[PDB]
Amino acid sequence: FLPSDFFPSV
Amino acid sequence: MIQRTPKIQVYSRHPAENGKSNFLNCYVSGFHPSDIEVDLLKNGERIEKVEHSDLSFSKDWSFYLLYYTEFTPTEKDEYACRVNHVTLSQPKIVKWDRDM
Amino acid sequence: GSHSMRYFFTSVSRPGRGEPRFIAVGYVDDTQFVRFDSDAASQRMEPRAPWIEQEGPEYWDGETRKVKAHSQTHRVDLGTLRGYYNQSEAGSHTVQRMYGCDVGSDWRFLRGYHQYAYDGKDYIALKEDLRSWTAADMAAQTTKHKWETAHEAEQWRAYLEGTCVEWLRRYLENGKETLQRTDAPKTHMTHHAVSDHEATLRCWALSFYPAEITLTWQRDGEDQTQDTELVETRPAGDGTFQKWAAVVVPSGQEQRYTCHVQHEGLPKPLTLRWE
Repeated sequence: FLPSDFFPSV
Repeated sequence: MIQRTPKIQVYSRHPAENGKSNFLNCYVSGFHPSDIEVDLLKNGERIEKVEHSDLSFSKDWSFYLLYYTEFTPTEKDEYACRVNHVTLSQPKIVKWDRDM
Repeated sequence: GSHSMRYFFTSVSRPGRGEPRFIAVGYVDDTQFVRFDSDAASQRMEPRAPWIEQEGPEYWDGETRKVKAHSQTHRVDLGTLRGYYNQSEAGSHTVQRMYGCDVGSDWRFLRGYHQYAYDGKDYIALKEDLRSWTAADMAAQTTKHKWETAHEAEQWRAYLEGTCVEWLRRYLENGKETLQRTDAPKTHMTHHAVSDHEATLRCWALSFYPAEITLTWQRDGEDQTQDTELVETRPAGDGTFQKWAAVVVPSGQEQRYTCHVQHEGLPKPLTLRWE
């Protein structure tokens, strides 16, 4: 199960 | 950028026995960047129905792929993997050795 | 035994035309269970193991939505990174990300990890404690200040300690027949008369799972590395693994050499000896 779309960009 | 040259193993899925069908594997690993050309050869010529695993990578970020196809080993047919990559001046060809 | 769930993302810019290639693969232990490939026709997260096909349409819809949103964040990253490093738009570049969670043999959380690379080198990674970041260079430093000031680690920890472990457990249950099964190496030894005076012994381990294994030669009950060759563990193509180790030996002295095989599927190590 993937993480939701919470990653910030670099 | 980093450039790492592919390691190559060519082997069958199962013990090779003349007349018995089998799978011919070419396992390329240790490479970067990911763009790579891999053919399987029978007697010097491109086999055309060749598939591969999905791109993945190890802890050191270097990539690996498995290319495979169905084949029937034979006493005198020669099989080989042919690999090209930026790290390579020329296509590398490594002959299948059934002992390995 | 111990378990893990991991995802590997690769994103490769294509300066000639069009948008980055993005490939995700998901694994439980050494079992790939999903993939996405932005060049494939489905434009969906697809199954790669039978037990995940038991998830219904809702699962596939949601995993597809998330993986496509992830591909976009990597697309942005490639543009930003090109600028951090002052690179031209002419070259192809690569982002990689791998993250996941481990659980012990009792299925309790052991550790989580998130790592990020640009062009094949460490860039930024989460620390063991899942609370702060490690930057490799001054570009990654810029990223790390950003992510700390915005407490980005809390969400990563929430996922890796939380949802990752719970779903890992769910897959371990659903895919019991295979994921909680160990396949011991099938072993044998071959013998290749190299030359008149020296022979090569090859100790084979086949069709084993998981991939972790140790192959070791002894001569007269002592470890031997000299004149030894050990190939890198390799996929059989059916979800199991292969490996061998060889030694070159004086002809007629075969009997003093033993091959020792350790693997999780083996109650005791195996010992092979040419006779």
